[PDB]
Amino acid sequence: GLSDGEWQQVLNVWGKVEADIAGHGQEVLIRLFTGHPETLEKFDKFKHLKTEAEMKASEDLKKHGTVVLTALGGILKKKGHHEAELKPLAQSHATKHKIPIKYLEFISDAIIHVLHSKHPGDFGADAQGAMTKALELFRNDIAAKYKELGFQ
Ligand code: HEM
Repeated sequence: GLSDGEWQQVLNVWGKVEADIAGHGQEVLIRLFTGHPETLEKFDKFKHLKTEAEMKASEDLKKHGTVVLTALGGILKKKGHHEAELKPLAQSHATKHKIPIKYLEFISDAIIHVLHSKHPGDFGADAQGAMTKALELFRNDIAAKYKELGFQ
């Protein structure tokens, strides 16, 4: 549960992402894969990437970063009223991709890391608080659907 002022902060931060969605999406995924190499094994289309240079050179990885962040941005713009947008993603991630909730924690922290890396000094403590709360709400509503499905 976020206040109006917290949502305003989230959507202000998101404007930074929308100015370069592919560059942000690429870096989020590279941070996830290099920090947590087990996550790469869930992607049949990226498992061939052995080095970070190959990851950086991959145009399909940048494409997928755009898909991921476009979906997250659509959810965030709903300011918590995201049941219809979140349900299919929870279902596909539990039943088809088999993504444990832990990996959603990993990517949430990766988003925070990338925002500080690309905007040092321009991602303030209030903005980090609100973004963190928004990602926690997203993860928590997914977790509820995972529990319904019995997925661990
Ligand atoms: C911010 C969190 C995330 C968002 C918004 C997101 C969004 C999406 C979307 C929109 C798709 C395509 C449609 C679909 O299959 O439902 C996708 C595919 C996928 N997601 Fe996620 N995702 C997230 C996190 C993750 C994480 C943490 C992993 C794994 C570590 C992951 C693994 C996958 C895989 C394996 C695919 C299929 C890729 C394919 O082979 O082309 N997702 N995701």
